[PDB]
Amino acid sequence: TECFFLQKRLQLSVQKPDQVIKEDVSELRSELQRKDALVQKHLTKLRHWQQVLEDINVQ
Amino acid sequence: NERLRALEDIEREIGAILQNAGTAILELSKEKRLLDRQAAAFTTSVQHVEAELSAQIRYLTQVATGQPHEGSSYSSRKDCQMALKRVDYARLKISDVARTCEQML
Repeated sequence: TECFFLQKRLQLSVQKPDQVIKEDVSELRSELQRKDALVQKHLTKLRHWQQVLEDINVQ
Repeated sequence: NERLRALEDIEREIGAILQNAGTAILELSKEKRLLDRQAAAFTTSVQHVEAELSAQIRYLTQVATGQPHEGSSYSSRKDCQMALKRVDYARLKISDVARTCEQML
């Protein structure tokens, strides 16, 4: 079944690369969204830790 | 700790005893009530101040030979200074990373 799916993939790529281009664009968009979300989470955690250090360094 | 407050109270009591002796002498020499009791209280307070001064002077005399209690925990002071410096450097690096992230987004 896997080989049948891969043969279908070959025939589709040689018959219609626009679908492959659209899929690549969608994957790139999803990767960009995931990277932005991870960066936002890291920034939130870093700001929380910065406030924690500023409140704890009162000595 | 308590010896400092004791000496301060002894000095305040000596001052109060001097003031009470002066006031009692004034009231007794003004004209001729409570002058006798005032003079008695003044003499008693003066004797108490003298006894407290003598007791404080007759202290255990801890060292009287050299500089005592040498070493004021300088190692702990330096350790705390280094910890504060570490915290400051961590804060600076975190602020730099936050600025980089803000420039990214």
